[PDB]
Amino acid sequence: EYPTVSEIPVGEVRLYQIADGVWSHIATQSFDGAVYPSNGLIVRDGDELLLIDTAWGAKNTAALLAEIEKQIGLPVTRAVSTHFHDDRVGGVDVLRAAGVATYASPSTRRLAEVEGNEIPTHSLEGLSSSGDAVRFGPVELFYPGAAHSTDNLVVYVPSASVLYGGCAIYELSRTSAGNVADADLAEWPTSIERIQQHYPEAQFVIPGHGLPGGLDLLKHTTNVVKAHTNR
Ligand SMILES: O=C(N[C@H](c1ccccc1O)P(=O)(O)O)c1cc2ccccc2s1
Ligand SMILES: [Zn+2]
Ligand SMILES: [Zn+2]
Ligand SMILES: [Zn+2]
Repeated sequence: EYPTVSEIPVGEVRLYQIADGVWSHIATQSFDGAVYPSNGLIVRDGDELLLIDTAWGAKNTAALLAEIEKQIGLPVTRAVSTHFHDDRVGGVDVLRAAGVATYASPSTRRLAEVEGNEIPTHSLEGLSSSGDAVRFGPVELFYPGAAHSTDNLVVYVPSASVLYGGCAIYELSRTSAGNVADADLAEWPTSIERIQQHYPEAQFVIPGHGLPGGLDLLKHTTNVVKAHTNR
């Protein structure tokens, strides 16, 4: 049922309802000659929506807003980017122009600026040390420690037991690390264990790219990371 890379024409955005008031958004980026899927999250909060992550690029993010208006019809009032790379912040300027208040940790904003990427407007306090958590509308934001990037956040929806791992969590079909240029390989397994410790009740786990599963995705990611460490 979950849309896969091949089932989404490039440039389009699909929404997948995970639970009451919780969707993922799925988009594609054809880069270096190959096609990659990417996930973000949408969480209802009363009569408004919280967006987690852009759809990787201005045109994709414009299509995301159009699909949200078409299928859900509630306004996106805030957005959080979970780390500084273009698959999370590319499209922030589109969100800002549409009147969405954009947020990231101060570490993410700084890294995005250094990279020349788009920079969310607001700074999320209370997330600077591993293990820190804060509530943000209908979600909890959690900084597990450095992993895929030093600034990566994860997002938990307590009403639905949905854990969105972003790019710190790999889908099961990804058995090699790929590009990890900004990762902390040494800390990544420890950061994953903090996620497990904090969200042992999670029933759905959404990776940054590809198919959702359960908490098994965490130990799978640790296995991939450790194998890459010993490469
Ligand atoms: O989007 C992916 N990389 C992200 C990325 C790459 C380059 C520049 C910016 C950027 O944000 P990332 O490293 O997540 O930030 C990938 C997704 C998939 C999916 C399946 C198999 C391999 C890959 S590689
Ligand atoms: Zn990244
Ligand atoms: Zn504002
Ligand atoms: Zn990613």
